[PDB]
Amino acid sequence: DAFRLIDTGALINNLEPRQTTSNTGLLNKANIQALIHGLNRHYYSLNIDYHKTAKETKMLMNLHKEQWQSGLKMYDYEEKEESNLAATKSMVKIAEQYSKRIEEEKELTEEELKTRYVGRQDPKKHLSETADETLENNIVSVLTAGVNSVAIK
Amino acid sequence: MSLQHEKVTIAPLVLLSALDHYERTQTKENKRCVGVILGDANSSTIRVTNSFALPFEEDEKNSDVWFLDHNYIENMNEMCKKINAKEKLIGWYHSGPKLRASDLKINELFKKYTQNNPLLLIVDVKQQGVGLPTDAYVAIEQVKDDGTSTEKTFLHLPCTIEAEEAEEIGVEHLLRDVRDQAAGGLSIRLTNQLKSLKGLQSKLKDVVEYLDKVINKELPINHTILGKLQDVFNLLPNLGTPDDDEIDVENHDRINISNNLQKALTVKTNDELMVIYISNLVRSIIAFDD
Amino acid sequence: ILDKIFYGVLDQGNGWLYVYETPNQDATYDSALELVGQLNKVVDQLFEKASVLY
Amino acid sequence: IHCLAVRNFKEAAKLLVDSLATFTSIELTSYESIATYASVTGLFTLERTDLKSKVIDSPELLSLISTTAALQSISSLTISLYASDYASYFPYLLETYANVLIPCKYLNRHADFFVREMRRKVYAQLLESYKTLSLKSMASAFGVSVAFLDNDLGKFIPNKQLNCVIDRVNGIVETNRPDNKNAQYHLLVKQGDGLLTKLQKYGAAVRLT
Amino acid sequence: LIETVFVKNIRMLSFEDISKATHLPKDNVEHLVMRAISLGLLKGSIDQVNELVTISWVQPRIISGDQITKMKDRLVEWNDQVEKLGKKMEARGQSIWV
Amino acid sequence: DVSSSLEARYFFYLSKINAIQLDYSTANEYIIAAIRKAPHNSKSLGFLQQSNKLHCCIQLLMGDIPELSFFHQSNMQKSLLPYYHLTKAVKLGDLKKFTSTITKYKQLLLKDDTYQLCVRLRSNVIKTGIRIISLTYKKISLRDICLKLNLDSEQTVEYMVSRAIRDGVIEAKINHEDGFIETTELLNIYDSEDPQQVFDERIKFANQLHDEYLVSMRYPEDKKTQQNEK
Amino acid sequence: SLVKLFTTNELMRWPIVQKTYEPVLNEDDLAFGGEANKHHWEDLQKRVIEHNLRVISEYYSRITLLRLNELLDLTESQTETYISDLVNQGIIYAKVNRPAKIVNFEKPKNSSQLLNEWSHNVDELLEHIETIGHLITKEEIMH
Repeated sequence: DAFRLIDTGALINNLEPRQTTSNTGLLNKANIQALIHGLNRHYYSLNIDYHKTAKETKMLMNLHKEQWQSGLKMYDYEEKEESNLAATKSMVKIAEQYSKRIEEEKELTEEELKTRYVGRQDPKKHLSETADETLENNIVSVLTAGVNSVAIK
Repeated sequence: MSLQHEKVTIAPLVLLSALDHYERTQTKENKRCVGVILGDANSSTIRVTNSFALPFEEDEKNSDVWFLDHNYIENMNEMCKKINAKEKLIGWYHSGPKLRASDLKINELFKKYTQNNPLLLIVDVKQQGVGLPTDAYVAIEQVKDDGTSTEKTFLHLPCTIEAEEAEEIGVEHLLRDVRDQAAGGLSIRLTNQLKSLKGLQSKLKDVVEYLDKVINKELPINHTILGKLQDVFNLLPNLGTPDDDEIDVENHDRINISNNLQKALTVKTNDELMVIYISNLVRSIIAFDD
Repeated sequence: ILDKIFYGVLDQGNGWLYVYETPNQDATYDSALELVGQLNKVVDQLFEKASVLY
Repeated sequence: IHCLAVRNFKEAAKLLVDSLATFTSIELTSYESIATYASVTGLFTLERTDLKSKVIDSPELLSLISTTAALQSISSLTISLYASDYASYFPYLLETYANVLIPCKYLNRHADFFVREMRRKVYAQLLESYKTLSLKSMASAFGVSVAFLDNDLGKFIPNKQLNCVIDRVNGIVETNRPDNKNAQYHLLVKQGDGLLTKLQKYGAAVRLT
Repeated sequence: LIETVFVKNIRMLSFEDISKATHLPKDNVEHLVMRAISLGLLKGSIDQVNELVTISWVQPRIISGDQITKMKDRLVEWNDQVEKLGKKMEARGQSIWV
Repeated sequence: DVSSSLEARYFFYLSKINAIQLDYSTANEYIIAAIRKAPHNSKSLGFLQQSNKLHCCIQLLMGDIPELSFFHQSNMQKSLLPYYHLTKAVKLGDLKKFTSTITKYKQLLLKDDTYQLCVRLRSNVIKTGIRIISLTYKKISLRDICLKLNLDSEQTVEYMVSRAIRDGVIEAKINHEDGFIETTELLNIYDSEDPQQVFDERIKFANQLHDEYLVSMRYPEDKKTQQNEK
Repeated sequence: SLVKLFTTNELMRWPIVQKTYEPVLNEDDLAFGGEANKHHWEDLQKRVIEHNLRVISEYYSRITLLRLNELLDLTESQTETYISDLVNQGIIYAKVNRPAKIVNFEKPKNSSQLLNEWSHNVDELLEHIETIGHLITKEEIMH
């Protein structure tokens, strides 16, 4: 954060409103109580924006070379088998938590059902989550594979 | 002077620092800005933290004549320690667009400073490339097996990044793009695949015209490239092997898990079909009553 | 061999003994068997909820 | 005894082994009858490994030793299966029908079912451990003749519930039972065909109303 | 022996092909392969029962105008395999490149 | 916008015409569609009997052979009594059993105008009989078939198989200088590329049910939210 | 030259070795000469015959049992007994077939092993071409 002291005579005269001319409203503090004691009685803070070029955006972004080596490299399948193995065991447990909830689910107010017949931590949604996150992992494995078969062959 | 060299990791700060330095000296329009380059060296990966400008004049009719202020550098290094006392001299950046044959003479002068063989880090100021828009070279002196005398010649080192916690988050802090050149969602990685396939296509094509140019543009027989070219052929795939059959049997396996994972989703979406219908069933009564 | 304590098959079409140490089964593929079973479980109770609609 | 009266012998087997550990002689048939039923069901459901460990982890069954005609026949039959010598099996298969299934109230309904199922089971175990058999060595094994055997086999193989083929030219029995990943696939697809089907109908039905 | 494997797309030779080319009996054709691998000129595995030598490594050796062209051709052919596929994939899933 | 009675009827009609054209694979798919739309009620009883009559008939035309359970779980046994005697007949391979069934119940079959479809089943006993014999013995003499199914010369039996494997019913081939019939099945198709093809199809089948879920779920929702009931 | 035979994998047979070190080392003591130390000359031939098998395991994945008899200079009965002892020690694994069409020296690979190798091979091609591509530019400038 950047700050700038306001002159001795002015604070007494209450020229705090003077300091809010030439903006349209972007104020938001990141601290109070140490920040807010100095701010009223000494200084007025300034906002910080950050400036970049479009060349910098690429440099910042690339922390990899795996953007033209990501269709010719990937992980070894032993780890993929660890992840897929873990995923299926989990979905069976979550399906039991989800069946238990839908013993009812016709009694008004969703929230009460989730406490009583455990639906807490939303197993319905939870099972869906594990399906999405493993479903994307496999599409990558394929896209690297098929690029190798057809490019090389 | 150490020969300890394998790789070059580059702070994002360097690339950017050198981009502005070029335009603020105002040695541009086919005139080079050459500065010192600062960082750690005497380790396999050469770690480049920072760069400064040096006063430099480039005769553009003769790139083999230049101005370098030798005194200044000694002055500058004292200031580099204030910043960080692991910064020491490790080379000098060039502003691209690529390696030149006037660079060896400039490299000479930079041997009175560095405890490591002077680095030449080409910071491209136009941002060309299919990885990081940097090449790295280092000057190494080696005998040639063809029958000619000892030359000093620039061997490439790969370009890479690594970064400090402060720098890396700052990068994201500045930036706001969600980036199709790194991973993410499914669509984002679909962009990376197509590019990688085309990246092999672009680079393999380059080797075809390089073999032809040695015997039809009279480039010299460079043994160092072609030995690596031969090891590509030894490690190259084959067909009709039980190795290549095992691949097919693994295709079966993983797709089946995906098949079942897809079917698992469908169960869940059919329950939400049914819940909304319970929501529909209630709304019937309310409609009748009003 | 019924014990499955080394592996192998007893051949009386020629009178030899094949001994194996070969990989047999697949764990990842095994667990798929339960996952179809679990999805078949959930839909029985789904369909009790859906007979409140018809 | 109710699982015994119906065709659920997986459930009956668990109950009737427990009846050895605690029996109750109030309103309930004899300890020798309860022992006989345990043996019958044990053979039905369990093959060698499982069956041997059941009657070796059953000391109570043993103290009762065979003290009636029904009990002999089933108890002797048990020994011959899990010992991997079915020489005596085929004559004893008759005796057990005669002295257990026909007299009992709860197995006469299954008298014919039992012998059909067991004829598969005993052959399967020999075919499992043998990649090849000769019809003659296999005929000697049970204590049967060559031609008689083919008939029994000719019933089991089309339902494809026994997985074997018989070269009648060479005389050998080949076993096409998959003992690899192909077996696991054969399980999976029929469940997943049904999964598909179950969702197609339940989903389509709620949209319409 | 090293020459033949290198210039062919395949990395396996029949022993009958070795027999002709080095003009040796079938006993010494097998010994020639053993000796070569011991030397570390070729690497792989030997089938005497499919009568193949299946190579995984060639020791780097001389370049010559002749050899320069032989490797060039193989890259054009493999360039074609890459190029036409990427077009199959571009035509496919057109709606999704975001 | 069609009612689900109309949809039940539509699919049932196709199954009739298709069966007549000697399509038994498309007919099978559509007759199962028609039944799942229809209720369980005695309201719908007569629609179901005609449907089940056709459903048994299609399976014997394929070589698929209906379940015995299917008659027993329904209380439709007496209506379906003539198809139950055909089911046992084709399975066993006994032409003699078959010929009895079609003479015993001729009148009933001819009422539903499904008798035409039923005479084509005299062929499927013979073809199903050869598939059972090729399962049971890998290699089998020609003469042994003639005894079992009560057929003529071995030359005749040769012709039955040559035709029968053009559809692929038997999945064997005849050696006429070695004098046996050798079947081609020895499974382990999981070492072939076949399951790849299969999993693809199930995945697309799932995708199609997802789509139908999307359009239908929101259309009645949309009517209620627009409609005033506040 | 005596130790060189055994610190490399080379083609050797026992009567090339026998001929060279008999007139030399029967005139030296310890492991030669005598009537009790020629049962140690006996033991050496076993080790040479064993060493041939170690070489053949590494290079040949499959060789014919019949050919192999020629190399060791032994009959088919004797050739087998030595394969057993080497598997017993746990240096290699092998499987012999008694009716003589193959002896295979290897322990057959797990499915996962096979697949690991084929992935590695592809990765290494990508690395080379990547570096080569940056080096073509340099060669236009240096020419």
